[PDB]
Formats: sequence, structure tokens, C-alpha cells
Amino acid sequence: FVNQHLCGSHLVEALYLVCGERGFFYTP
Amino acid sequence: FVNQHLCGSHLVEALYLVCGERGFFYTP
Amino acid sequence: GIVEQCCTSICSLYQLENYCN
Amino acid sequence: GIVEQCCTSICSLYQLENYCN
Repeated sequence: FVNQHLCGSHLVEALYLVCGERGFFYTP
Repeated sequence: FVNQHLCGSHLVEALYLVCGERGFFYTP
Repeated sequence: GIVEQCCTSICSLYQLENYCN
Repeated sequence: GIVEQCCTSICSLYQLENYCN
């Protein structure tokens, strides 16, 4: 799911799945 | 959509929609 | 944190906006 | 930033992980 163009909600979803309990920052 | 229990992907989605071009940090 | 405020209890716009950049 | 690297071009796990806390 990560090795593609990921935009908007799709990118936030990928960050959520990848980062897990660490969480993440989304800075567009 | 914001005034309810929001967990996991549902919470990240709400942050995405609310914060827009600002982006956000998700720190569970 | 956000999980306690928005997941385990009812979220608010007020609190969500505190996590915007 | 992330939009340029993952939206306008093909993302990678390597780059996504740089945005985890």
C-alpha cells in the first residue's frame, strides 16, 4: 500500500497504518 | 462528524478534515 | 492526550483544533 | 515535503517512516 502515489486522506491513512502507536505528523 | 467518540482511523480522518492545509499531529 | 479526550470520551472541535499545525 | 515526495511522486516506506513520531 505504500509504494504508490498517496494523496490527501490516502496519505494520512498510510501514515496511520505505518506509524502505529508512534503516531505521526502530517505537514502538507 | 466531530462531536462523537473517534478512534483510530476515524480520529485521523477527523483531524485531516478539520485541519485542512494546516495538517496536524497525531500523538496517541 | 487525544485518545483519552476524543476516543475514550466524546471529542470536540475545540480539542481537535489543538492538534492542527 | 511529504506531498511532493508521496503524492506528486511515488511514496516509499523509507520516507513515510520519517514522519512517524
